Amino acid sequence: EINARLEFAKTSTKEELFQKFKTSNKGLSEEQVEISREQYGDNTITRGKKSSLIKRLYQAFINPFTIILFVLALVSAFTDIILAAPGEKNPQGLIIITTMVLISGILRFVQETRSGNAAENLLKMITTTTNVHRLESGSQEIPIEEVLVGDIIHLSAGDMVPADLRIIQAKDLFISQASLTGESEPVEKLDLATAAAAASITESVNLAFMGSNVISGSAYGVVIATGDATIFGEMAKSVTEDSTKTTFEKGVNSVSWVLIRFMLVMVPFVLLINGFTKGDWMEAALFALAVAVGLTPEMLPMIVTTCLAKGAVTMSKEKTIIKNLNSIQNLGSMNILCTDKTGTLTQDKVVLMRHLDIHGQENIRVLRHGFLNSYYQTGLKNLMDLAIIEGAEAKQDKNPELGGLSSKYTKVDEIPFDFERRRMSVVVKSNTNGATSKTQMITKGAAEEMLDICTLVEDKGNVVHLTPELRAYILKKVDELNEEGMRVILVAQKTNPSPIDTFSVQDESEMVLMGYLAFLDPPKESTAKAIKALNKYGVSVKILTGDNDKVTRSVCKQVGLPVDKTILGSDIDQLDDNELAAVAAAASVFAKLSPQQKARIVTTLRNSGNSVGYMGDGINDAAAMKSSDVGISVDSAVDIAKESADVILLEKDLMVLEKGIIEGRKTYANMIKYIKMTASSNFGNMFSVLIASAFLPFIPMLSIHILLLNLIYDFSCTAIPWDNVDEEYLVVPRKWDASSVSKFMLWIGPTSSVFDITTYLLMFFVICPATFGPFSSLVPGSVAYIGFIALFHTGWFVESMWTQTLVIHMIRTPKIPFLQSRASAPLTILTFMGIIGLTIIPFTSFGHSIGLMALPINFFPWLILTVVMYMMLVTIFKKIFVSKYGEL
Ligand SMILES: [Mg+2]
Ligand SMILES: [Mg+2]
Ligand SMILES: [Mg+2]
Repeated sequence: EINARLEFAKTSTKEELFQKFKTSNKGLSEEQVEISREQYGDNTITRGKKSSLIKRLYQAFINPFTIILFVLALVSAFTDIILAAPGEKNPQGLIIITTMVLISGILRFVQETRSGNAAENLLKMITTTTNVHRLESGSQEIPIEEVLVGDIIHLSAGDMVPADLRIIQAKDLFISQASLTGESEPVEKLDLATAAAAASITESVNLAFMGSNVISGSAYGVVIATGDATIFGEMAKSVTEDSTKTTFEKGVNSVSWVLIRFMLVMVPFVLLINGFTKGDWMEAALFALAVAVGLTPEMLPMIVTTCLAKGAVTMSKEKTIIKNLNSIQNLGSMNILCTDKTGTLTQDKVVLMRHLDIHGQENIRVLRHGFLNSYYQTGLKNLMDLAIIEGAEAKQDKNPELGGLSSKYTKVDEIPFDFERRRMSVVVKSNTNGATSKTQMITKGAAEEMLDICTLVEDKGNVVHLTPELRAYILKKVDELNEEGMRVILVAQKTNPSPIDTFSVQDESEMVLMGYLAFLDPPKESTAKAIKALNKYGVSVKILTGDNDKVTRSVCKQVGLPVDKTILGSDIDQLDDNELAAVAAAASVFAKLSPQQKARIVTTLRNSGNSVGYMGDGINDAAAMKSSDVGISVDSAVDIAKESADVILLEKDLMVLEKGIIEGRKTYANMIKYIKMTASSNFGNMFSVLIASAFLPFIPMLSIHILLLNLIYDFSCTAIPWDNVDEEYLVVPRKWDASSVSKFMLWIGPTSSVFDITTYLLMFFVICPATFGPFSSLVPGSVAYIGFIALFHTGWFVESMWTQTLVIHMIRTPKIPFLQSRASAPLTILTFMGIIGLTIIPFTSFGHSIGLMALPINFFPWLILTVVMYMMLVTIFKKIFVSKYGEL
């Protein structure tokens, strides 16, 4: 099996492995890559699910809305083709409905393909890359999914291990396997072929597994397993509906079910009325089909897809790259934001440096040792190390002690940073003295941890013993430096260290202390304004720092966040979850936090129902990012932070996040606005047809006219995603609602029903009789009868289109429709083009081909009066609805 091959990989020599895998020291070849792809596998994760194109399409094609449209198609085909009288066939409606069914199915399939959960990277806007060596292309960076068995991969600091790897060349490689086995302790990896039966292969020496993070050093590895064959692939499990979020799919399904409920209430009523009143069941079937067609917002999926695409493109242009379509929903409902202070609030650059001795006087030797440690560090370089390097380089012009430090020294061993010890050690050997060069250990870390391993102190050019009094004095000086906001670091040296074969954590003892290193980290000028803007939109900002509480308090004092309440890690460790929820909800500053503590805080905040998003860019932040509803990182972050994040920003600041949140809320606002408007507009007309069915001697409007009306209305409403949105709607996060649509329909549609009845009366009694003659004296079947019916249909058609388009401005905004809130240019112009085009429709021969007749001039003043009198009623009912419920 897979396991048997892993043992061979971890036990074979490098040349036998090369011969078996057909891999040379310079990479793979094209033909062998193809053979491996068609024999071993592809580095794609199925997560326990697999579906072909046919199965996926069939599954996507059976959404409720497509079933509605298919039922409409079946009814139309039965009524117009099979059960219709010979000589009269109207396949236009059937053809257009079938085409619309196909379009809706394709759009639903696209949405399903591009929608995922748990920060799934389905859009592929940004993809992580790994360094892969090949025979012809040399060293190139390729996406993780393109890695095959046998490829030689170079691992650096921060790069996530992309598959199961057997290391063939390791240079002090330390791997953080916390993302796999939960152990936050880095493990040293060697290239030796260990012939020992390690426990369960997971904690072995010369194997690097998928999903593990590289902390320090550079290593060359050979891929042995990809895809589901790795340990990470087996651990990859799909948790269906892990979050209680109501995605756009669920909202669309709820809207479709509301439409089905209304159809079941109404269509049989019309059928019964006509069948038991007029006695011709064919006319009843025609009326039922007409009502069913009218109730359907036929091009709803097209508008939904347009809204989603506009949201995605707009957020991408706003330096906010998303991972899937559910990311917009995740980000819009943000309620509490948690992040570390470094990089986000404070600019990532030191503006003031103090390399001080024990007593706080400026010293050069401490800076020299710190520069050696920083420059010869092989791991990730933070702001402090970069500031150390820049200061040392700047001071090299006048100081001969600092000259040539980057060329006469060589690293031989190193122990990377870890949150359980908070120190970094690098062993440095001189390159200009040969074997007798003598080796110097250099250790750098936080003052409290660095004071527990030092027994000597370099003071006044001489070394003295470390008494508790000196330790207390050093801690007092460190606290005093932390008072102003400077970050304090201690530096120590040791000579000689233990040999590299036995150099471990136990060797850090009896070091002599040089002094402190103070760095000033000032906050950005725009931090306060961004924080206030975020707090305006209901997003509370909490800080989860691992640094000293004094520095975080100093930063929060300038930024503006509360500083009276500060919580440390020990208190959270000693207090239970039930009190933790309250104490975290009532606080804003957290300091001295371990990564597991940050994950616990995020989980506790999420337990109270708050949608909490975590912002991070480091390896140790992966647990918090995975435990939060939304994950935010930067494009320059480590691969693990980017992979586990739901949203990736190109800039590390809060204004971009605020703009992304605004756009995410705007997308849903526009979608629900269009849905409610179209639903109410359809319901009013269909209720009118229901009421006036028993009183009218003919059909108020044909099915084809209704379908054309809906098509033109939706092509005019495709500009919804480009209209202005009220700030009061975007201030608070919003969740999907279904009964609100039903209430809106029931409370708005009957307002238009009265005026549609009025238009029925006017056309049947005033205009059409004046043009053609009284209906009671008109012999059925003649040309004049056909003209009467066509004129009535055209009149109600034009009136309905004008009403539906012009109620958009009144319904959309709960304020005054023109004096206080204004509609955007694109929606207005597109609506006007739709109105004008459809009004030209009856006059052309195409209108006469489907049963429309040219309107008389006298009709238009009545249309204007009807529009105005409808607008006043819509305003009154909008006021009543706002007073009753409070939102639209
Ligand atoms: Mg990389
Ligand atoms: Mg070692
Ligand atoms: Mg209407």
